[PDB]
Amino acid sequence: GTILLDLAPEDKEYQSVEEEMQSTIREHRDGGNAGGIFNRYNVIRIQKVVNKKLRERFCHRQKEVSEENHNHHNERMLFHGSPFINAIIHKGFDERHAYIGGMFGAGIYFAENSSKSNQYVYGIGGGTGCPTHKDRSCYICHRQMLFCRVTLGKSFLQFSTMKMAHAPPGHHSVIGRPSVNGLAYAEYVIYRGEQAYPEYLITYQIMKP
Ligand SMILES: C[C@]1(c2nc3cccc(C(N)=O)c3[nH]2)CCCN1
Ligand SMILES: [Zn+2]
Repeated sequence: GTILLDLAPEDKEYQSVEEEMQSTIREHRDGGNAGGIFNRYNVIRIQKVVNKKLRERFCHRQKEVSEENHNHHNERMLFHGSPFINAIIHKGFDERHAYIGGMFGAGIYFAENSSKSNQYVYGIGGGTGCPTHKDRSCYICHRQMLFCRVTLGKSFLQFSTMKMAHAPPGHHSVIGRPSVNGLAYAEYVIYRGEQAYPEYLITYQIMKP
């Protein structure tokens, strides 16, 4: 199954992932209630997720989407936060765990901003926070998030709630675009687990300002 390769802090690949993560911290409307109060992370390690079977499923789907999208799979690197990160790195993303109540329905959701994904690391609205101290703004406990290859293909642009079970006809993803009366930041949604690969596993802490 899955093998985790350690990236060295001196390598360009580690430094690239960390800078995407650190540079995309945004101020959130909840004033940090969900993800905590911070302006920076302390990155503990960065591992590359290797899984032959998961990679094969992802690459086959990229070929199918490409055939339906003028020979482009339209891949983006995006963040994902979830309390089920262990299941994802071993079994892959799974749309069967997605439920229809989400803003864009039963999809798998990603963000270009790491601080958005940091809000979901411990669950719904940050849940009860870290397992040891029950603190959503814990500065001690190691959190984990993924920085994923996401196959978007033909994206359907959406501004308001649209509870879908699958991608809209003739499309492969939904992009929830920001709007004055809606989202502050874009969110990217897929409806098939094989349209995302959990490429990097980031272990980190949020830092006290
Ligand atoms: C609220 C919801 C969610 N919306 C997101 C928007 C951007 C990123 C993420 C993430 N997990 O990194 C999101 N997760 C709907 C599905 C379960 N959690
Ligand atoms: Zn803690």
